[PDB]
Amino acid sequence: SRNPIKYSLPRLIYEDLILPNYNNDVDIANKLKNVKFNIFNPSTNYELCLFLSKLTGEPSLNEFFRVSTTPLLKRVIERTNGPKNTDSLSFKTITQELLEVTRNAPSEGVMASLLNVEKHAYEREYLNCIQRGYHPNVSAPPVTIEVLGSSHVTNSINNELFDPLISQALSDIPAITQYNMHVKKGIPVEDFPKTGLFPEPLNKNFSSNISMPSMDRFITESAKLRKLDELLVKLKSEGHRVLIYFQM
Amino acid sequence: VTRTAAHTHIKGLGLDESGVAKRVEGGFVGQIEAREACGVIVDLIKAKKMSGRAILLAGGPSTGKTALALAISQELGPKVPFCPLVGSELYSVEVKKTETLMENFRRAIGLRIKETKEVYEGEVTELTPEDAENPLGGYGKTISHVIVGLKSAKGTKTLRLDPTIYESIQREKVSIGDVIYIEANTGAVKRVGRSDAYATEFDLETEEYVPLPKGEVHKKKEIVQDVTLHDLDVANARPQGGQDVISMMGQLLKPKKTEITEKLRQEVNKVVAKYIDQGVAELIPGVLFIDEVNMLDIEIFTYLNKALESNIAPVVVLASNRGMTTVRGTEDVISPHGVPPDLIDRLLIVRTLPYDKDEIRTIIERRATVERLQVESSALDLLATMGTETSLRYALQLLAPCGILAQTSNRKEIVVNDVNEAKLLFLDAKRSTKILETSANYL
Amino acid sequence: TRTAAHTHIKGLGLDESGVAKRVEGGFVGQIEAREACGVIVDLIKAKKMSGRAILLAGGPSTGKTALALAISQELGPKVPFCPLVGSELYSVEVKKTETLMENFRRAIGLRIKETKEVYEGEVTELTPEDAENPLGGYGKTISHVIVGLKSAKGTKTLRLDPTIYESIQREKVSIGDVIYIEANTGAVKRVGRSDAYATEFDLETEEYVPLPKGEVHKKKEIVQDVTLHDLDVANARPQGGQDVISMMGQLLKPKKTEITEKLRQEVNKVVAKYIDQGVAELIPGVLFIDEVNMLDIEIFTYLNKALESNIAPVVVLASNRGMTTVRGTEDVISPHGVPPDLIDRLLIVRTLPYDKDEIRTIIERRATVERLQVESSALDLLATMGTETSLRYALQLLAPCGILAQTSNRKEIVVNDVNEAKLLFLDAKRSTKILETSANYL
Amino acid sequence: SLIAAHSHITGLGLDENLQPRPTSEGMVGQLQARRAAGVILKMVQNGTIAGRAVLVAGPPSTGKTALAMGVSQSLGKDVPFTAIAGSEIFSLELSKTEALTQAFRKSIGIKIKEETELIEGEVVEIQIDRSITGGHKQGKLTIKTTDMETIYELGNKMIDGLTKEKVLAGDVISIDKASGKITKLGRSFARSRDYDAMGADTRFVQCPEGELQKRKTVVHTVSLHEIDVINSRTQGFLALFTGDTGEIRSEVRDQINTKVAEWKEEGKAEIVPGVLFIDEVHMLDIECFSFINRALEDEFAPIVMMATNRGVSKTRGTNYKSPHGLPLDLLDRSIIITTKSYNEQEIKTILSIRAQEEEVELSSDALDLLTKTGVETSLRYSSNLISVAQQIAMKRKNNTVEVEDVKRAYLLFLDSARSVKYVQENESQYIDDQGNVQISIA
Ligand SMILES: Nc1ncnc2c1ncn2[C@@H]1O[C@H](COP(=O)(O)OP(=O)(O)O)[C@@H](O)[C@H]1O
Ligand SMILES: Nc1ncnc2c1ncn2[C@@H]1O[C@H](COP(=O)(O)OP(=O)(O)O)[C@@H](O)[C@H]1O
Ligand SMILES: Nc1ncnc2c1ncn2[C@@H]1O[C@H](COP(=O)(O)OP(=O)(O)O)[C@@H](O)[C@H]1O
Repeated sequence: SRNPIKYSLPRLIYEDLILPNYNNDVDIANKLKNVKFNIFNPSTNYELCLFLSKLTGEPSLNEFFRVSTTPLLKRVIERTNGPKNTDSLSFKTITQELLEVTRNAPSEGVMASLLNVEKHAYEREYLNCIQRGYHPNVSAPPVTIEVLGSSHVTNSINNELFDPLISQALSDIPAITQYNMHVKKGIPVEDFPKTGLFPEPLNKNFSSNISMPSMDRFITESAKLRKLDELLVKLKSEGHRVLIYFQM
Repeated sequence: VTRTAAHTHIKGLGLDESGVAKRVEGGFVGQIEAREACGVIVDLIKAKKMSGRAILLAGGPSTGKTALALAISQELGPKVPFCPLVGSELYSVEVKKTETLMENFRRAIGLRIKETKEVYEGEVTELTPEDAENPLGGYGKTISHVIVGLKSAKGTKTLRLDPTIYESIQREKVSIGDVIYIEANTGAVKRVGRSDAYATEFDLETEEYVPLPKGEVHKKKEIVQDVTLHDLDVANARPQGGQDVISMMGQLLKPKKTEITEKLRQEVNKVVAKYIDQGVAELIPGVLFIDEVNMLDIEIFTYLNKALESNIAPVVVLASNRGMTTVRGTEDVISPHGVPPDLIDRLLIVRTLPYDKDEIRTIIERRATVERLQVESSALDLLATMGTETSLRYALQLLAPCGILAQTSNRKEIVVNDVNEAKLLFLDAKRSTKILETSANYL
Repeated sequence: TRTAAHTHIKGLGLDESGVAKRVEGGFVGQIEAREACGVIVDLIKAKKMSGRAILLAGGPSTGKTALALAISQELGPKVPFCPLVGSELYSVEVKKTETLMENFRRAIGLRIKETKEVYEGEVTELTPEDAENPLGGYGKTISHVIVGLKSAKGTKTLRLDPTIYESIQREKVSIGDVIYIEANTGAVKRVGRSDAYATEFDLETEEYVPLPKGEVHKKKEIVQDVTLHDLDVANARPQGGQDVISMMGQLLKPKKTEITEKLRQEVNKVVAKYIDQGVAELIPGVLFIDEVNMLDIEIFTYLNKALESNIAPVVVLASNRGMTTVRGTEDVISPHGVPPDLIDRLLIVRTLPYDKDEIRTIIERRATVERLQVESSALDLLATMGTETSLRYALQLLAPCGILAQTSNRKEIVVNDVNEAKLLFLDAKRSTKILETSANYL
Repeated sequence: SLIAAHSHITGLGLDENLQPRPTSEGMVGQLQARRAAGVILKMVQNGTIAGRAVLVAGPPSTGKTALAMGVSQSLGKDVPFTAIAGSEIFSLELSKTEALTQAFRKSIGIKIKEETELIEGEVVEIQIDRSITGGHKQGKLTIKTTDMETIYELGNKMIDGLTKEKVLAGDVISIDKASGKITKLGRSFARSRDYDAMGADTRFVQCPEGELQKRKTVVHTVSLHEIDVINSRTQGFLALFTGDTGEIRSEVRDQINTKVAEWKEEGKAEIVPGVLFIDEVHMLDIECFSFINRALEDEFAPIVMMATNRGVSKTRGTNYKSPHGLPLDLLDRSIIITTKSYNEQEIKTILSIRAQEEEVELSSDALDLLTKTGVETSLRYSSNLISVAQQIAMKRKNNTVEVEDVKRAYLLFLDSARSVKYVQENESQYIDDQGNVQISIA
């Protein structure tokens, strides 16, 4: 699938403004602004890193420089709940203490029922058996970019638009594939790629925007069939035998 | 039986074949010149040749300005798009009022498209993914391909996929024995349901069971779609439905209107023109009705002066009930109808006269016979006196308390004593103002 | 110790079922105002009323804020008290009506009692054993798990569900660690390692919590106090989930959002259901807004609406204005800057100004609280200064006298010290007089 | 629960022929206003028409929101009733028209019928198959009753619900098919060998007999705003409670209207109208009135009743004064109910029913003094004096409010006019409109 809108771009802008080469200093300025003059560099700002590690209680003093140099989604995906030492300025809130207890608490508990009113509202009003009402009219992919004669453009566009870490984050590995990687290749569970971060939809109806022809809309639009289905329920409940004659 | 709310006794303009307005037709009483002008612009819109043509409905309150807009909306039918609007709609807290006006301008230009679709559907028989050589190599995918065996009526196909379509396929949580629907246009798939070739009564997942799809697995079907240009602009501004990173990520951000650029509108217009020139698409211009146009300030009028000169402009209908009122956003500019003269020069003002007592009485008759109420002739004359004495809308909204006070006395007809009791219970604007003047502590 | 314009007042100081005695609790004078505050405190202690508003008024430097703080001290540290300025409602993230409703819900407290059965202690032996009939095609078909526990004068091994071993693997539990076990859920968690395993390695990140006291198995009835707004913000935001939206919103700025009435209705009905079960006890508190005259009239209208609710706590307002136009409108004259529709919904308390002897006693009490020594002549001169210029100006000019006394190596404040402090530091009237008589843009 | 202002009103106090009784259902007096409220209650209950604007006009402390609460109580359950103030429309995340459209669509209800299946039985064998990461889940459920044994197949949400509220293969459970609710009724097998890790004290219920699977038809009520937010985006069910529903597009609203009409034409769903009550509607811009003038002309519009205590005053957003604070085009399409002031007897019945509401016993002469001070001052002041007089009453250790207690409460707490008079001869101590004040007493 490709978007019909084509945003053409000259090659010269891409070679002389984005890609580093001998006649520009994109890479040198990137190193100067991200590495040498970074205020989280422990080689030049060890005091600030020690101050921040005393504050947050992080075990690694290189973590702030790692955080400030990586994008947001990559920070979200491999966020690991490492242990923090108790001799630190980081605290526990009242709300975090309510939230941490009620992770695996069952029903008929005070904290669990007081902390799960939205799921009680979900199962009270029968939200897993409601049909989808609205679907969008037009659906489109993002705008394609063509550069006439540059495979690096196509490689970068294919890398961004189809990022394997992001795509593996947004879905699951098949179970037989997980079995083949785990015990037939020796890869442990901790070094598996992160998977299943896509949110669950509300229903099975809300999982996609393609709506099948409704059988209920098929039967209810003809009133003769509506009366036939009205009488056929009590005819079947009577334990009967029925013949129907047609012409067409 | 039904529900009525100040309308739905109007079905159309009620004109003849030559455009002359009948006196009592389509639920209308009087307004012969206004209905003839509305018929003239009905033929102008149905000509589908003009852009940036605007009328202005001028008159007092309760004269039939909005009723004429619902009449032209019903006369054009549901095929031609009709966008009702109010002057307070354009003030958005997420985008400027110029962009809201342009979006409502583009939301009144419909489009009929005969679109072909490539469809792979059938019951899933096998599901075997082949793994990669180095799944932890950083780059690349976990799997190489996925073999899907699809079987429909009189056909059976074996499908070898990429990882990318399989991500959307396993996003729907399909399994063995479930019939799917692979739309090959966008890569989106739909879990149709379980098949009834296997068992039915052993499920807890409130499932639905559909038989095998008729025809072969690979299909090319024609679907007639009716979209607007604003939907195309929205779908290209916030892209969803592809099988890429941004197409996933766009469905989970919070929706928010953005200032759509003019370059995107040019590209959308270019691909729409190349759709029409291929014989595929058809352009259906419509009506943008803006009730209470005097609520707009001067900047929206200033942008309207340009937007009525654009080449894909719809037919705009404005309604106002001001005589000589200063335009909002200004202090000294005194203009008719609250509409500044630089746009009034571009308009075509249609005057709407008030009503007489007999017109009031037969309007009460039509609203009584629509609301399923039977009234006496003496109460009918009394309500005509109400309409000619206080207000037409006060006589319109006093039919239902009269009917309820008749029903609470075990009766179907409405008598003059019922109207007197409804006088004693409910007040009007004049009597409330009169009791407001001679008041102790700001009644 | 630190003192900041307060903390010499410990409650109101009323005797039993009667009047407020003269010099008790750090309060002097304002007998009827203390009586009104005491009977309001008893009304809140009755815990029967809702949506009862009281406004106390008077001139500046009279003790409205002191009376509100005495009310908060008389209620105790368990019943909630939410101090607020009227300027804080104008928030630019969320509408001010939602901010006012948030501070309405913040003054309603809950007393939740619960009994928790717990297991804790060091891990001495942990092994999951295979079943007697191992299933084919799988490795380590576990039938049950044996885990040994060890605490202070306590050692017990126990059987376990086999699914708990998966959480054991998720938690990285080995021999020598201390494990918190709750009964009805499983759900293992690790605190650290015992102190006997502290010095096994030279370099180690792992903390060494001491071995817990008491038996391995204990049942403690805990009591948790929470406000209704904490329940609202806990239920509104998503719980522990595996979606990318939840951990994305954890990392982003916690923007305030318009809490709907539906969530409040669900929280109130489940709290009412738990009250009818005898578990939770509802405690209403005090929302205190001083300088109420600076509220805009839309906030006053919502106060008119929301004072009629079933769960509105007691609202205490303070203002110092007289006939002054309400902010947000131009053509009304209203007492204390409060519109008359809201004025009809509250009870108005007067706070009378003080005299020479009350200023003397206030100055003496604030000198003794500050651990400062003052002469009687200096006390009389400070009383005359407070009468002549301002009581609060005599309050501010106590510590400079002490600093100038300790600069002269004296532990006593003398009239020369307060004369030097009067010369060095000016009041409002003398500053206005020097502003009127200068043409140098003073 | 707690005791509020409108706690004592439960209904409208009407006969079959809509004739109000002088003292019934907590309402006293106001015969024509209550008869008009019965008419508007019957016209809401009929559901024949839609979109009628109602004024409730009168002075303050008369019973306008009391009449609205009586209408809400006589409306009963299952009918939506959105009661908002005027200031909630102005928001920083929503336009005024969007907030009014949400307030309109919250008051129109959709009653949807559904066919569910209740499965109750003693479970026998639970086989749960999960992958290595724990994401993919499938399995089989074997349940039985006295007469029927039947195995099943488990979905993902079924296994997630079974993992919560731990089933131990012998506990009688009940599953709702369409609601997805898992309820463990108790334990019937009484297992002997048990791992002593849980604090399980499950009740001895019996194994159910008869049919395993039972069909049931249920009905649940949802309103149009909920379906709009649910169909708006991917995680709209969180936006139900967070209120992060920012300007839902018109395409969603018209498609939802079309789908709701399609549900009505098939007999699956029915449409119930409700009441949108806008308290203090004069606190609204002319934009809001101009939007209401057209939004009342739609099919999916509720019956709107709005209250106004204001006289001929300035409409907001304009420069002219209008009757009841509303422009004449909105006053044209509305019907006015005029509420009158009270005599001594109606105030006496109001104070008696309020004292009966707070379970406070009042003396006859004490009630006479309360009626006299509710006649000369406002009614709400004498109503609010009751609770503090009761507090002074058991502060004297007697459970009967005497004349001295209410006299002490009248002395301790002041009226509007008494506060105005007390300020007006002491204008120097209070901050005036110009900010000038005299803090020094000499
Ligand atoms: N010619 C007519 N026939 C029947 N009803 C009419 C006619 N003209 C006006 N009305 C009624 O008068 C009311 C006011 O009309 P509308 O155009 O909606 O507002 P306004 O006239 O104030 O702009 C409507 O409810 C409509 O039903
Ligand atoms: N009755 C009193 N007894 C002792 N100190 C008082 C009394 N009233 C006021 N004060 C003192 O006066 C100081 C300022 O009073 P404050 O409450 O700020 O006045 P206002 O109520 O006008 O804001 C406070 O630090 C308080 O300690
Ligand atoms: N007829 C009545 N029945 C019951 N309570 C009443 C009645 N009239 C007045 N009240 C009481 O008086 C108070 C004032 O009513 P309110 O609705 O605020 O008047 P308004 O119409 O001015 O808003 C309410 O708290 C209500 O409890």
